[PDB]
Amino acid sequence: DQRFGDLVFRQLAPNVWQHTSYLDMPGFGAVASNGLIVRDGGRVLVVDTAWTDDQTAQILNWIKQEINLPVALAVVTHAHQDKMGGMDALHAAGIATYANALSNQLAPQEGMVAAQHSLTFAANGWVEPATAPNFGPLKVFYPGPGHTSDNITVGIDGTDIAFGGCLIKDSKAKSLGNLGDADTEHYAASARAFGAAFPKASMIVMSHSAPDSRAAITHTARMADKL
Ligand SMILES: O=c1c(O)c(-c2ccc(O)cc2O)oc2cc(O)cc(O)c12
Ligand SMILES: [Zn+2]
Repeated sequence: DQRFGDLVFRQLAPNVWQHTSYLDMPGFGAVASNGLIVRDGGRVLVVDTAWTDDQTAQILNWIKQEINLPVALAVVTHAHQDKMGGMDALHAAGIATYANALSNQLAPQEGMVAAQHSLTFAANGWVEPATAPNFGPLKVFYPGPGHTSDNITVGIDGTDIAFGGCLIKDSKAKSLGNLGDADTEHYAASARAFGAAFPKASMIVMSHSAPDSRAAITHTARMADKL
C-alpha cells in the first residue's frame, strides 16, 4: 500500500490500481472507500469517486503523477456520499461522468451532483451499448435492488477482476452496512446476479473492504438470504 497524502493507493494488477479515501467522522473515526483505476492503452478509466471533491482531485493528481495519462471517463456505482463525493472535481477536470439513469435522478435527492451522462440497462440488467460508448474493458452490469435501487457493478474485461461496489461485502463481513435505502427482499438475488454475471472473476473488489475472492459474493448472498 502506497500512501499519497490522505489517500492510499494499492496496485492490484499491472493496469488496475485501487484507491482508498478516508473520511474522518468526529466520534466515529476514519471511514474508508475504495475505487478502481484502469489503464486502457493511453487513456485512464476511473470507477467511482472519493468522499470529497478534494480527495478525488488527489486521485487525478496521482494518475497524472504516476500514469501521466488523461482520464477518458469516470463511472460511479450509485448516487451515495461514499461514491459520488467528487463529481464536481471530475467536471472541473473535464472528465465525462457516467452514472445510472436512476443515480442521476437520485443525485439531487441525496445532495450530490448528477453525472453528465446517463446509463440505461436492459431487462436482464446488462448495460445498453448505446449509453456506454468508448468504455473499453469496462463492462457495467445492473444486478438489481440491493444496497440501493440504483446500485450497479462493473467488470474489468480482459482480466478476472470485478467491482462489487457497496453491494457486495467481504467473506468475513459481520454486517451488510447501511441498509437504509436498501432492499431486504431482492438483495439475496442481486448479490447472486453479480456473481452470475462475472463467474470468471476471482478478484472481487468492494468499496469498504480489501479485494476478496468469490467467497465474498456467496457470503453477501447468504447474509442477504436472512434479510
Ligand atoms: O456504504 C456506506 C457505508 O458503508 C457507510 C457506513 C458508515 C458507517 C457505518 O458504521 C456503516 C456504514 O455502512 O457510509 C455510507 C454513507 C453514505 O451516505 C452512503 C453509503 O453507501 C455509505
Ligand atoms: Zn451507498
